[PDB]
This record gives sequence, C-alpha cells and structure tokens, in this order.
Amino acid sequence: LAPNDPYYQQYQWHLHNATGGINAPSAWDVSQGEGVVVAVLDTGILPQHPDLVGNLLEGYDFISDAETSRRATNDRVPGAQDYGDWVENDNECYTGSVAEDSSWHGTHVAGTVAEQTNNGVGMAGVAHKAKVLPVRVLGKCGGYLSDIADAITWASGGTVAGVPANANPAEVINMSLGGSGSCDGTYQDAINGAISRGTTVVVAAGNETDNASKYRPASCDGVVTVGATRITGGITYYSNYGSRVDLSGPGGGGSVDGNPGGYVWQSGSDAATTPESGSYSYMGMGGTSMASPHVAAVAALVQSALIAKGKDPLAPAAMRTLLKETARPFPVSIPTATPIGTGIVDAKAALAKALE
Ligand SMILES: [Ca+2]
Repeated sequence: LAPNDPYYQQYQWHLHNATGGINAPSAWDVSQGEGVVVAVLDTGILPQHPDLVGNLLEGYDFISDAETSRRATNDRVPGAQDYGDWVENDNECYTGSVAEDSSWHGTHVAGTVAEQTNNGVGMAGVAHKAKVLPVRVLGKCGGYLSDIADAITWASGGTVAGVPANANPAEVINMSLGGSGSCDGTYQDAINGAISRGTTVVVAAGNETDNASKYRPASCDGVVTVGATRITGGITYYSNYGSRVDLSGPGGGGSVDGNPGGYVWQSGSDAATTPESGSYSYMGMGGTSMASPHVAAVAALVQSALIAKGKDPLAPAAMRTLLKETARPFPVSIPTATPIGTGIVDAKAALAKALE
C-alpha cells in the first residue's frame, strides 16, 4: 500500500526506507490492525488532532498530583487530555535539569501507533485501523511509579480501586518512558498482571548510551525491550544496549542524519506551554520512545491478522519470540560492546510467519 498522506513519502523513512524502515507498505497489504486496542502510557493526548481523531478511545488520566497533571485536583480522572509538560525554569525537576517546551510526546507516540492513514491529511501510522487507548501517566517533570503501575493494571483489564472497570482491555501496552534503576517488585508485579491477562508489554530501552539492565521498565522481566536504529539501519548515538534489548525499531539518528532522515515524524502541536498556546502540527522527534511504538504497532497488526483469519491471538511470550525471530538483521555492523537485539522489527516478516 502506498497511501496518499501528503508528508508520508518525503518524511516517513521509518515506515518505508529499505535500510531503516519497518516494511509497512507491504505489511499494510495484509493487515492494518483493525479490531485491536493498543494502550499508550505517556504524557496524554491531543484528542481532537484531525489526523488522530477517529482512532482514539477516551482513556484515562492516572496522574495523582495536581502539580504534575496541571489539573485542579490530585484525583485520577476520565479522559487523557495532555495539559502540557513544559518546565519553565532550569533545575525545577532536579539539580541539573533544563527548562523545555511542552513535548506533546504521547500524541507523537500515539501517531506512530495509529495515525489516520490514506486520508489525504498529514502523515501515516502503522496500525492505522487499531484504536489507541491513551492513558496519561506523565506530566510536568514526568510521573510516579505507582501511577504508572496502576495504569498498566487498568490498561490490561485488571481492577484499580477508584477507577471504573476498563471497557476496552488492551491487547498491547506501549511504554515510551523509563527511569534509573533495575526493575523493582512494584513494576514487575504490575507487568506480571498484564501478561497474565494476555497483554503484550513493549517498552523503550532508554537513551543514555548505557546498559538497559540499569533502567526500568527496560530491564523488567517479560517485556519487549526496544533499541533505536538510524535511517542507515545502524545503532543511534543514544540507544541503550545489552542482553536485555530484544530487537530495535527506527528511533532517528538525530542531526547527524539531517532533516528529515534524523527524526521520526507524526501528529503533534507546536504549542510551547498549554494546548491553547499553539496549533495542531506534525513534529519530528528522536529516541527509543519513537522506536518502541513501531514494535507495539507491529504486534497489533499481527493480533488483528490472526483474528481476521479466525486464528487465536498470540500469548505474550509467543509474540515476543515472533517479533525477535522475524526481525531484519542490521544492514550495518553493530559494535560488539553494544548489542541491540536480533535486528530491526519487520512488520511484513512478522505477518508472514504468524500467518504460516
Ligand atoms: Ca494522515
């Protein structure tokens, strides 16, 4: 499939480039992810973005701190509106932290997953007939372990006190987020609950040019930990690495690969602070955060194809083996000290194996 989105051809190398893209044109002839729900645990969402609306469920805001969520209370509320995660001053988040504009990070991630495609508007997405369930866990200066833990439980269909039952349990969870420290008992239990409910959990390896075993949920047992590659198919300068990384996806090499080839492109805003301070747009970003949703969306394409054929969806362990086993080996040498999994996720190879 060669869709008509205006900026797809020139910008979206991560979809279609022969050496760094995930072979989406060919996968899209088999599956677009219809019927599957991907939960995006992130900064929240711009719910009326015109290239997203239509593929979004209402979702939920798990941030239990008014100063972080920028809401009027510490409650968790229905809906996932991103209020903006800008930080006005250096050092507000921690000693050494730097002021920055709002990221609209979860709208970017959600676009990778399911940006409306072949609609004559903007950019494309991978699982463009799936639904995104947006679950806001990150705000000003980030988020809290126990909000992220609970969001996992709820997104995968488990019960969380104070939150109404999730009417749309997710086949896949994406976590384009992490922190310092190897996996703790709280994260692992939450992850374990999600797996026991049939949910595949896909996470970003992290961007510290460091061993993924030192970060979470990168280092947690049972998840699909995703490294970052360049348009060239080589490791990015920032990708974490190590035996915990299962495979990679396009993260964008950064300025070394220029504009547009250094960046992943999707739905966003140019707003600096609140949503109202700017307008809907398309942004280019780099990180393992951008690689992870490509993998999470491929998992969605596969569950959807299996169901469409009346076959049984894969359990989490099977899904992870499949993604790993069908990854395209790197077109450029990966340094021995920094392994980033079996290869670059290949949506078409993943589909061909699953379907027989
Ligand atoms: Ca579009």
